[PDB]
Amino acid sequence: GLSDGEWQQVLNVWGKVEADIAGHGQEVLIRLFTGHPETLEKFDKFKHLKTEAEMKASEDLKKHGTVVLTALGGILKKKGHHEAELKPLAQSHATKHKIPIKYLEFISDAIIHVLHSKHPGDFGADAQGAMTKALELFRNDIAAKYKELGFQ
Ligand code: HEM
Repeated sequence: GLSDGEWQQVLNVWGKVEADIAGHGQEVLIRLFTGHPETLEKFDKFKHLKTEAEMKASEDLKKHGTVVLTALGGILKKKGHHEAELKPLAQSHATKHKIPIKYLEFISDAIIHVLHSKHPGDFGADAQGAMTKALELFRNDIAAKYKELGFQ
């Protein structure tokens, strides 16, 4: 549950991502895959990438980065009212992709890392606080649907 001030910060930060959605999406996925290689195993179409150079060179990875962040952005722009948007994602990731909630924690922190890396000194403490809360909310609502599905 975020305040309007905090949502304002979130969508302010998001404007950064939107100026270059493919570049951000790419770096988030790379940070995830290199920070936590077990996550790469959940992607049949990226599991071939063994080096970060190959990851960097992958137009299809950038493409998927775009899909992921486009979806996240759509969800964030709802300012918490994202049940319709989130439900199919929770369902596909629990039932088809089989993604444990731990990996959503991983990518949340990865987003935080990328924003500092791409915008050093331009991602203030208040901004980080708001973004972190927003990703926690997202994660928590997925976690609820996972529990419903009995998915571990
Ligand atoms: C911010 C968090 C995430 C968002 C917004 C997101 C969104 C999406 C979307 C929109 C799709 C395509 C439609 C669908 O299959 O439902 C997708 C596919 C997929 N996601 Fe996620 N995702 C997130 C996190 C993750 C994480 C952390 C993993 C694994 C570590 C993951 C694994 C996958 C896989 C394996 C696919 C199918 C890829 C393919 O073969 O096309 N996702 N995701």
